[PDB]
Amino acid sequence: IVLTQSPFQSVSPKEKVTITCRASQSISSNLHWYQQKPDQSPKLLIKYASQSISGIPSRFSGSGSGTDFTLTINSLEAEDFGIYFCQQTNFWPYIFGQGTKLEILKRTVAAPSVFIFPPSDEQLKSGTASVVCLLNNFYPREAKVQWKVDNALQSGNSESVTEQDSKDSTYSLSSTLTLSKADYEKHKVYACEVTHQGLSSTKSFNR
Amino acid sequence: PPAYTNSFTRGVYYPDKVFRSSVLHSTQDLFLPFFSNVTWFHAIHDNPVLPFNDGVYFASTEKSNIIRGWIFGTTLDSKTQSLLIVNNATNVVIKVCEFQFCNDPFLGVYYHKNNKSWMESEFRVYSSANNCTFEYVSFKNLREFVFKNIDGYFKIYSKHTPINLVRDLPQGFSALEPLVDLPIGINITRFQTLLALHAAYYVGYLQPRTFLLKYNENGTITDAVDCALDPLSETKCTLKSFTVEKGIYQTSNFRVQPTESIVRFPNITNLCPFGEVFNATRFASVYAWNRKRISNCVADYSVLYNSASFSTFKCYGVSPTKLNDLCFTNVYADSFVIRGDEVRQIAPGQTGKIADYNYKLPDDFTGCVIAWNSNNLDSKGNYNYLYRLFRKSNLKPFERDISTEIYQAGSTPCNGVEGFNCYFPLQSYGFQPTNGVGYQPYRVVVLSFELLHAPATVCGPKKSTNLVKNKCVNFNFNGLTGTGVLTESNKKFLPFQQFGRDIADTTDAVRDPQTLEILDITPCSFGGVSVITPGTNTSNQVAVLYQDVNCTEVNVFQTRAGCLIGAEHVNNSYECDIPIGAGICASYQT
Amino acid sequence: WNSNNLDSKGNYNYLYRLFRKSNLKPFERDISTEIYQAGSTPCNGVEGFNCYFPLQSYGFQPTNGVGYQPYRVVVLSFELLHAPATVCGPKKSTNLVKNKCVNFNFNGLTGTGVLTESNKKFLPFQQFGRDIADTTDAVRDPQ
Amino acid sequence: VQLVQSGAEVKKPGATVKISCKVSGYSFSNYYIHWVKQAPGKSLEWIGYIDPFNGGTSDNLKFKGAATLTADTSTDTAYMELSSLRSEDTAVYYCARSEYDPYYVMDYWGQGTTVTVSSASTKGPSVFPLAPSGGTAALGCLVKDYFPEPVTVSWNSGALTSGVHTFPAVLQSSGLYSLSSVVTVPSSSLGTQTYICNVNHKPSNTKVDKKVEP
Ligand SMILES: *[C@@H]1O[C@H](CO)[C@@H](O)[C@H](O)[C@H]1NC(C)=O
Ligand SMILES: *[C@@H]1O[C@H](CO)[C@@H](O)[C@H](O)[C@H]1NC(C)=O
Ligand SMILES: *[C@@H]1O[C@H](CO)[C@@H](O)[C@H](O)[C@H]1NC(C)=O
Ligand SMILES: *[C@@H]1O[C@H](CO)[C@@H](O)[C@H](O)[C@H]1NC(C)=O
Ligand SMILES: *[C@@H]1O[C@H](CO)[C@@H](O)[C@H](O)[C@H]1NC(C)=O
Ligand SMILES: *[C@@H]1O[C@H](CO)[C@@H](O)[C@H](O)[C@H]1NC(C)=O
Ligand SMILES: *[C@@H]1O[C@H](CO)[C@@H](O)[C@H](O)[C@H]1NC(C)=O
Ligand SMILES: *[C@@H]1O[C@H](CO)[C@@H](O)[C@H](O)[C@H]1NC(C)=O
Ligand SMILES: *[C@@H]1O[C@H](CO)[C@@H](O)[C@H](O)[C@H]1NC(C)=O
Repeated sequence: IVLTQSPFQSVSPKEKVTITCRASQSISSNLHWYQQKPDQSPKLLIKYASQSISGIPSRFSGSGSGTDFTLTINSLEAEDFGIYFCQQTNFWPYIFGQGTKLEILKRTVAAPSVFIFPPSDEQLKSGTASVVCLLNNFYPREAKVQWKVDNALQSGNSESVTEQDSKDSTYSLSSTLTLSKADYEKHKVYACEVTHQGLSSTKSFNR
Repeated sequence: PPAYTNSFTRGVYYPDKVFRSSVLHSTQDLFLPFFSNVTWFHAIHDNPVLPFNDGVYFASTEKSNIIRGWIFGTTLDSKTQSLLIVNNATNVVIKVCEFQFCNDPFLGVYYHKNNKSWMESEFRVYSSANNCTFEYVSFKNLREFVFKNIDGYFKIYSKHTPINLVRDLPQGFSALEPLVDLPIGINITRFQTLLALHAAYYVGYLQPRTFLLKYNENGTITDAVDCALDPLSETKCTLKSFTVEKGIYQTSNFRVQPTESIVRFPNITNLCPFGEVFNATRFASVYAWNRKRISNCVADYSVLYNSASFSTFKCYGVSPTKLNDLCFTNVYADSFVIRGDEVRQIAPGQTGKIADYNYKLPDDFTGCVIAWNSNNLDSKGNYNYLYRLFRKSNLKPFERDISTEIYQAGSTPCNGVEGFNCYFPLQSYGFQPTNGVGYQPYRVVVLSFELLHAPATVCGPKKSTNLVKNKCVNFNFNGLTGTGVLTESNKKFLPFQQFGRDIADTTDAVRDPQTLEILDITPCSFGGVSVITPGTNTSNQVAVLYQDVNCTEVNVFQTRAGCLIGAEHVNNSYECDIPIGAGICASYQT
Repeated sequence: WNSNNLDSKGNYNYLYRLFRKSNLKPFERDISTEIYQAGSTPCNGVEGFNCYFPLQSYGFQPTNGVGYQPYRVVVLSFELLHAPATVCGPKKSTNLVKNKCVNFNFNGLTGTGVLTESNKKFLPFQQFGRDIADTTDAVRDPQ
Repeated sequence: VQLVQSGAEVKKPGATVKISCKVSGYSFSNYYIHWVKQAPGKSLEWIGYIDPFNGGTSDNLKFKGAATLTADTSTDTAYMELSSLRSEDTAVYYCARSEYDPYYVMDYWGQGTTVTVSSASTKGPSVFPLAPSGGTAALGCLVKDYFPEPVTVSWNSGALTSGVHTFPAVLQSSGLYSLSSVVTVPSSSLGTQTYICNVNHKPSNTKVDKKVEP
């Protein structure tokens, strides 16, 4: 009555990805697959495990054997990769797959676009200072923001967003560093390092 | 913030129009209890809604007589009648006139001109008036009213009396006669007084006390004694006297009320035939299906979670999860196998081949319908599960139709044989394992449970109280009900036995089913209350004797005769004066 | 009596309460417009599943059966005795006679006795006198 | 075709939340409605499927909120109430269309109902500018200290669109949210054209305007 799915599914374009839906004890003829793009309702790709609704790519396929169901997509495309779910059918209500995050590699690599902006003249008026480091257009998604206070690391007030898909199939990101108004005027250089694939940049500004 | 004060004796009135003289007449009516806590108010430098309750004791001390108005009712939007009362320059003016209320009605007061206070046109309580189902026209001082709705009668009692006190309700007793009696009938849950805006006033809440009243020779109440007030006053209510002479008096009785309750059924032993329905070897057909009485059973529905489980689990009436808390009365599992698409047709108010013809749920149906695949067993094909294709009409609620009389489309009599315009009404489902998912056989069980209004046979999946000792509880053991003090006990049953008993046949000892142990029983406590008093001529102090109890459930002292309260034990021994019991004798002196 | 021949035309303006969360107390009118909520989810005042407007009106057609033929039920409600009489039968107040055995009625209070002049002194609002035994001992001539 | 849902309800632990999903474009009574919850960064969690014709429901046991799915015949608006709320119940609530038999698909949902059960009250954002330093100048309004999500910042009320890039939010160490929005505009236009951000936080009812100058 419990079914699990592949956490992540990393593959390359045109290659065929197969994502198992493994349902314990007895399984049912019917199953249904859900493609989820980030911050969106999952989308039903498959019916009875055997059928896709119209307009859904025929490259999408699903099936089952024994207790195992598999989401098999042939020739992945850069718009396709998304979070996958599979329905349980009959046998009391349906436990969806834990989700399967599909990534498609082979996309080109580029450096993050860093724009740092200092604490505004309005912030310092109320006593808060936020040094804002803004990251755009880097692939794949990892970054480690090391704030350089002068040449010294700031081991506190380090806020860096997690990386997510952008509309360009790049990754947009942001790093916020909170400091006191005095601390912002007590050091020469506030430098945002963003290390991407081991190759990070810098965008520190002087007060 | 509302400040309290002490009601004293105020709020006694003439409960009806009867006259009496030099008689002490008990009466039981809605009163303002003595020494109750009474809210207190102002007009200074404040007229909120108050709960009407069962009535009000209103009073307003006055010098300049500023508190002139009352607005009563449920709504204050005019949807009802709101009684209105306006006292204008000594002229009583009364209305039930309906109008749309403003938040803050009041009276205006302007200082020092030819019309004193002016603003006797002030009078914005509202927009305008529509219906009037009645009309009428006409610190130094204290004004006292009582407002209560009964029999569509809003009664008004009043005393206009002068006083000398600035601070609070004067301590003294005079009783209220009925001023008017408008039987509008409109209910009142809330009210707002009406003030003059440039005045202390009180609100008590009537309560169903029993009083002992003294009508003097002129037929006026000079005295009243609240029964429930305290030990000494309970006595006077029994004796019909205001002077209780020396000696002990039995007044009331106290029955220790139980703590909560104990319901006890043996664990794991009482199990319902749920598998003999769900897992039954061969379900009866959908046209004639098994109605298996489900009763006298702790609900086993919690075991149902781990299994091949169900094509669907559907509870039409009530939540499927609350079943854990939900104990049943009549449960009848409706057990049959059907084709796949027709679990659909099983629901209150469905129209289909199953629902109309071979099986019918009422439109009011309440219960949990349960269907699952037999494709793994009942399929091999399998023609044995059969259905009703034809009927003269739709089925009645839970109609089991076995009728094999050949269905007939035409008027020409078929005489009970097949042919043209002659059809066998009962058609069979062939079950082939490769049939469509909607042709797959589904095993259906329909639990019909009636919910409330009846005693419970099917016991809730839990429906179990834990067990408590030495503390008065209201217990049920395996259907045996009783209220007592459950204790450990050394008396030893024979194994097959259930109840111990006593010479009176009254239940005495019991055996805890879930774990066999021999529990005694015992009544609550009882004993009579006894008020030991010196003559009311000597003191108003009394010592209460609770008879034949242990001092818990109540300056306390334990006696042979019971729990005594309010009399200091004395190791010295004197002549018996007020006899109590077992040699204990009380006297007043130091 | 039947309103079928007049009120029925049918007539939706005569309405009834199909649901109430309890049973009414005597002469208790429920004018609340609150929807009847049969579910746990709030109806929020609006209808839905397990939300029914409890106040329903039978359409009364003269073609409706005797069971559905609207009847106008007027319930007369009177308080019997012990109270001052307002509605009175075709009985005009008789003369009063003293020191002679007479059946009597005063203000609806009835009994049989010997009516005399008496010096016991009522309070104005009062009606009866009474004795220790809850008999009616002394009455005041209302007129 | 459409499933229209009630807005985002943010509640306290032990509170209650009822949530609507309206049916249009297809036949309401012919289709059951699944209800599937998605917790933050988590999988699809199925609370119940409902019937339009019948008021009964099948309930995944799991979290017990006394959940009662209630649809509507006239408005086709399917309520889902979750009572006895707990901070776990913070999640997205997806109403999902279903069939009127064993067959169970959901090919169309609403947008999902974001709901937050939290002991922290909704707080308004504090908006602050970011001053502009290839012939372009990047300026922006920095929104800090808000809750809950989301926040939509525009520029010149839709008159400034090209160049506006909205950066994802972060929940910082104080239990509050931070976002940044920057537009890239030429360096000749500085001072001769006013740049204005309009910040929208729906639960906290905060509309704040600001002017970005050198
Ligand atoms: C008297 O007031 C106190 C609060 O000040 C309240 O606890 C008590 O119940 C009041 N008396 C009565 C008889 O309710
Ligand atoms: C009192 O009220 C009545 C109307 O209720 C009004 O006719 C009268 O003039 C008022 N004042 C006096 C002094 O009677
Ligand atoms: C009754 O009232 C009269 C006043 O006329 C008074 O003289 C008399 O003392 C009163 N009697 C009693 C018993 O109070
Ligand atoms: C029916 O039998 C299965 C095992 O074959 C078991 O899991 C299930 O609980 C049983 N159901 C009942 C109601 O006894
Ligand atoms: C009740 O349960 C306990 C353990 O849970 C068991 O030892 C005891 O025998 C049970 N009682 C009966 C009557 O089965
Ligand atoms: C009893 O009380 C009355 C006053 O009510 C008093 O005059 C009398 O002396 C008292 N007698 C005794 C024996 O206490
Ligand atoms: C009262 O209870 C105590 C213990 O609770 C016991 O020692 C004593 O004997 C009891 N007395 C009576 C009269 O029940
Ligand atoms: C009587 O004397 C005993 C000691 O023998 C003492 O414990 C008890 O408190 C005394 N009684 C009173 C009423 O003082
Ligand atoms: C009642 O009316 C009569 C007129 O015949 C009159 O004599 C009598 O005094 C009146 N009594 C009252 C109380 O109005």
